Amino acid sequence: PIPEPKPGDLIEIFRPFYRHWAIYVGDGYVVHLAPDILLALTNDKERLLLGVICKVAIVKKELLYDVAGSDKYQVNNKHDDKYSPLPCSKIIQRAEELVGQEVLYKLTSENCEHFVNELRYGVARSD
Amino acid sequence: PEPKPGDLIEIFRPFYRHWAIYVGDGYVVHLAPDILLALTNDKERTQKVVSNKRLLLGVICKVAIVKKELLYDVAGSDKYQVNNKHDDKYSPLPCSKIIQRAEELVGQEVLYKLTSENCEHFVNELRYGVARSDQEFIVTD
Ligand SMILES: *C(=O)CCCCCC
Ligand SMILES: *C(=O)CCCCCC
Repeated sequence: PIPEPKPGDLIEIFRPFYRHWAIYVGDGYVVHLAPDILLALTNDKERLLLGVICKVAIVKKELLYDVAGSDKYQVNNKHDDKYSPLPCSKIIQRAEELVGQEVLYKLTSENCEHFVNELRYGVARSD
Repeated sequence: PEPKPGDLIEIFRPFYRHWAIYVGDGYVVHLAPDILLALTNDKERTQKVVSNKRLLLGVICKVAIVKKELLYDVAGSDKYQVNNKHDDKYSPLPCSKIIQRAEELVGQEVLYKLTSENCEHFVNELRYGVARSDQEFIVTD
């Protein structure tokens, strides 16, 4: 068949409707930014302050074989012509660190208040 | 007792306080919750279609949008007050400047694009250390 990826290789997965990217980190595993959609209403403290948390993605570490499923993929380090990749041991160290990190927005009344204060005064308060 | 242009309005909704800024003639500008997932179609191949498969860039998660609406509609049946809370700390901007800046933001959205491109920026940042603009929800220009 086709040789295994090397550590640090970018993987482009051809899903039926879209292309999914990941990075190889060794021993069968990739790190990738995966969809993880959750909306939750919460009660912050400090009368409670109602809030809305929207999570849309999370960085995961999973086996390439599971992420690819039945979809085909290729190694595609297509920016090696213009950027230096980092040393491969550094790439994987940095990838492992991000695992569990989430993309999320927290919406409370504070956001709206900072928004209008910025218009009235030109000032972003830090409380 | 009508608000003046540039006045901050605090609306007492049953579970939270909703803020707005008065811009004149019955209207406020405010950041309104508008929570939406929408699929976003792949356009790159638009003018050079060879399958009929609809292709996707990704999904957009929108959380809020800046609107301009009538105070009467935004308040609904909730009570509200003028509350220029920090006038004792520093002075407001000139009132015409406040309204100019408020009108310009109308239509801006708070969102995150979970797209191929975004994921490619993420892995590029790991492989090359090239920093990225997009790792978090953004506000559009
Ligand atoms: C990144 O490659 C993940 C993009 C997922 C889009 C889901 C619609
Ligand atoms: C801004 O005033 C809107 C804030 C919405 C809070 C929802 C919990």
